[PDB]
Amino acid sequence: RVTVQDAVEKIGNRFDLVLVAARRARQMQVGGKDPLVPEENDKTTVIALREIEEGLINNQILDVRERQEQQE
Amino acid sequence: TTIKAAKKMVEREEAVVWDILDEVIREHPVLLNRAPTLHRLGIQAFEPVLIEGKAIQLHPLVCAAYNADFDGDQMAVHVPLTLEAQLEARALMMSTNNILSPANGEPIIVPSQDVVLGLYYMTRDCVNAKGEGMVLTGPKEAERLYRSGLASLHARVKVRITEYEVAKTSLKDTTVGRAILWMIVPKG
Amino acid sequence: SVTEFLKPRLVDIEQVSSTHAKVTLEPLERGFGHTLGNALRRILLSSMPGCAVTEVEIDGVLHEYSTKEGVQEDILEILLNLKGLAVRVQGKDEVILTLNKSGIGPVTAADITHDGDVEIVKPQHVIISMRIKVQRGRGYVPASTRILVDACYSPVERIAYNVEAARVEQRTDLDKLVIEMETNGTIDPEEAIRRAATILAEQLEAFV
Amino acid sequence: FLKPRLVDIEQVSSTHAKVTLEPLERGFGHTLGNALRRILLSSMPGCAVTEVEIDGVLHEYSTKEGVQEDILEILLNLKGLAVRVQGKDEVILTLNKSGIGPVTAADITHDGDVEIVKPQHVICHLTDENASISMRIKVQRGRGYVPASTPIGRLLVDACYSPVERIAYNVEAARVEQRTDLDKLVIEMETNGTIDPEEAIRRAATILAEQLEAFVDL
Amino acid sequence: KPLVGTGMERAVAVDSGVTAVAKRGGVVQYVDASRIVIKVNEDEMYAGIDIYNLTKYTRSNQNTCINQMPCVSLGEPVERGDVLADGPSTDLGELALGQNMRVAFMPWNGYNFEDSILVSERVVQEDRFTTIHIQELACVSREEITADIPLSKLDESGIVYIGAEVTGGDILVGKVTPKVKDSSLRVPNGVSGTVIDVQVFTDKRA
Amino acid sequence: EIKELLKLGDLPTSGQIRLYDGRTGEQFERPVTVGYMYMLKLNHLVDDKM
RNA sequence: GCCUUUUUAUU
Ligand SMILES: [Mg+2]
Repeated sequence: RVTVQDAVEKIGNRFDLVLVAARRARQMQVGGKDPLVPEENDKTTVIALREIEEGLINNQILDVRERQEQQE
Repeated sequence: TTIKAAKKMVEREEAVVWDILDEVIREHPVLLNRAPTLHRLGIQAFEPVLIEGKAIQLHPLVCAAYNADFDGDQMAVHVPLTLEAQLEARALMMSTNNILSPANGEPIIVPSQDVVLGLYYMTRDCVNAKGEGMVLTGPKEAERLYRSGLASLHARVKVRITEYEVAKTSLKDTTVGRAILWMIVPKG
Repeated sequence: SVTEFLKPRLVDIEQVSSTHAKVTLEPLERGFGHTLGNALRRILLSSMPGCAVTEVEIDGVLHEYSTKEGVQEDILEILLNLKGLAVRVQGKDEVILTLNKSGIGPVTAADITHDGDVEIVKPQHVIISMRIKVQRGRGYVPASTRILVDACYSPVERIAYNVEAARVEQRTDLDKLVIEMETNGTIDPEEAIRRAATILAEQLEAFV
Repeated sequence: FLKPRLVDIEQVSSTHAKVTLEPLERGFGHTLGNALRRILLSSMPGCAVTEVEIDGVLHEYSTKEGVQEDILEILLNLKGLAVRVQGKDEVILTLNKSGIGPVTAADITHDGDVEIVKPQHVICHLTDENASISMRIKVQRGRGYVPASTPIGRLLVDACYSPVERIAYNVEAARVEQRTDLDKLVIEMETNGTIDPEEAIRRAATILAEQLEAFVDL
Repeated sequence: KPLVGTGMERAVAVDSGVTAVAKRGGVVQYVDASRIVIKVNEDEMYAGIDIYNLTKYTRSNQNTCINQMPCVSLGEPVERGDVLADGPSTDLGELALGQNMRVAFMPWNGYNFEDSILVSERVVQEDRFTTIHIQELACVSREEITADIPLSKLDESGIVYIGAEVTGGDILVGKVTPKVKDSSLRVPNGVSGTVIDVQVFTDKRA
Repeated sequence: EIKELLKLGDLPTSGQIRLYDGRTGEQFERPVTVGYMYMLKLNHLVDDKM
């Protein structure tokens, strides 16, 4: 998007933000994973950051979503 | 749905190639890179749009960050391919979050020559100007005051402004050119 | 071939408020997006009819430097807020307006009287036996040449145009004209550019 | 709210022309004067050379035996050539110039619809008596400006579809007629001569009024 | 010509060898862009007349055009020190490195944050700054000249003829190896234009 | 000597003259210095340096 | 299909 200052206040560290957004982008590319955000015509780079703008995607709650996919 | 006929579609340059292209480059980060990088700000990412002419339109606000004027300097450009490298360009290498310099507390985004010159001609005080000593309802009315041409850009008037930190209002001595700035600055 | 030109689709028509609006005309011809925005800019600021106050008459106040007693308002603020009044009249051109207030309290545009066809669409902003005259005017007049207030005759407050590149899959560097505007609310901002369209069209019926 | 009329057209020559726009209101003379100035330079129907096909020489750089001016500067004189067509957008013109003497624009054979308003325009100069030149001048009608990039012997040139060259407008004082806020606007047009200066303001106002119909749609 | 220059500007053209300088003065008889002849006067002659073959649109060292245009008319007498034909970027003996444009030292809505130039469409229209770049595409044939690959730009000889409007990415000179695989050269993208002349030297093009 | 040369032509003695804007149509409050300054195109072109 | 020197030129 325009700026990333709203997504960095939810996680803190900037390099932890790239790790959680890359794993969110891998699920949106190969294994489906339709996002909870309203889908627009932008690419998956902005969708990986728009989910952290309100705080529905974090580095702690993405690992429990990977284990939820492994149980199914 | 192949690799052989897709090369023929690119080299033919028909109408359907550019509509595919603007979807890819709508929000793709692209690293603009000077060939001498003696500073950290020599590599900055951008979200480009498709234009005519084979030259890159490097932003003037980051022109002082590159420490390189538009003197005909030929310099590189780079893209990240994968999505874990594109997020490195948007969260770290973008020109939006590169405001402050790593060297000092002053920002590296400093208006150097022309945009500061347009700001300096507005923020000035002149006597015997067109429309000297008139009231204005707000800062947005100064755009109406200047574009019609009945008043000068620099005239000692009293404009109403709304300052924030919650909103306070006072009638202070403010010229016509400084009243253009109040619609530009944020609230706080 | 020479008479056919690009017509905009008028897709992005958004309004952040009832007064402020940002429209987008895309696509346009190269070199046309600046001249279609600048000509309709000066029409809305200098060549359009409107309604505003003309003269202020306060009891005991004949100069611009005075102080009112009994109310929590000054002279320099009482003619400034009245300049940006969202006043509109359609039946007659010149109309008078009165204001009656008693006691200690704030004055606004809600408790005032209409006195006929005068309509007030913004009663929330802050503005005694004060009589003012509201007449029809074109554009904007100053208070320096009238030698007793400047009249904000045009209903719009600010209009700026920006032009970016547009793509029509056959040509390049075409103009994409956006227009941000904010008015007093007497007319609609979608109708404000439409009113400037009929003003410019009435000047071209003798040529066409 | 006053309709301007073309009440007077003063032309000192076929190149430079001046029209009058009266009556206009105050604040609208700079508005309508700038809006008509931009569109006249943006897109107007002008006739210029698009493709040149010369017998003998194939491409646009090889010099021809029997001429004095270089063949790349011949195309510059063809770009300065002012022609006017009436009913057909594609026309074919020929030189068939033989003998001594400079090649002028009046030597070009024109049809009933094709008219050259600048007969004193010199294309090139011929210094050889027995050598002669003959080209196929192809003139298209369009607007704006197109490059030469966008038929081996048919060499491609760039076409300049701008019938005007410079537009001069200024706001002057008009007569009163018992009304204030009234000013005079004149427009001086130094044209190539293809379009009528009375019709130059009229056709630029048609495409201005057609672009304002989308402003009625919003 | 430069609208503002120096008195040295008339001396660079008459001292350069790429600009045609007449060895003997006199009137002219046949002025062409290919060659100019000068009728030598009775005092300048020793007979006959001299000839001056003007290099028209030849390749320079930096892949740039060099062409010699005449500056005198028919029947124009010249002296020994005069110029009969201006060279590349020259007119009438004055060195014209560029063109005098109406320069306004002012910014316009951007485009002048640094010392870059905002140019008119009139400059693009009247060819006031468009130049010619003549690139060389040499063909080392160690390798037959026939273009039998396993087009319209060839004259059935494998060599492109004079005046073909080539495009970046087509075959220019056919060169096959005796084996049959195609390993010839092509034109790169972005330099699409016409050919001046194809110099074949050591078979129909030769 | 240049200001004396400006008195010969129809344009005034001052080096900067007032003129209108292209996309706006308004006369500048500060006159700019127009003129026929000699400019030249270099060898570094974008068709070869891209 | 390249590589290395040398020269010119650019920041
Ligand atoms: Mg530099």
